[PDB]
Amino acid sequence: GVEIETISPGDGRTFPKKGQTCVVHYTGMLQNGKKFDSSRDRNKPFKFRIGKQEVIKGFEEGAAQMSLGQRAKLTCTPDVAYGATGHPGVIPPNATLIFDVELLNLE
Repeated sequence: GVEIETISPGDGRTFPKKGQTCVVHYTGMLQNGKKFDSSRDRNKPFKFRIGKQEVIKGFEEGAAQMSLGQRAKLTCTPDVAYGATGHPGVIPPNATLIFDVELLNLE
């Protein structure tokens, strides 16, 4: 499943809850070698609810186990990611994901 590595630690207490609006900068990279997307690059913070499933399952569960103000690496396995078909046109077949997550503020 999901495999968190801490980059820099946060508060170490206030995790995301049911119904909370997570506010996050990010940059998404494929299995070894190259990046595919970035929220920082586009000049706008990204907003997603936990529990209501507005995003992919690995992004929703890795974020929830992280702390407020934490920077961390999410090495999510393909079964909890886009996987065998992948996202048509966008995300290729058989791909372990690597996320550069930074939890700005819970709301």
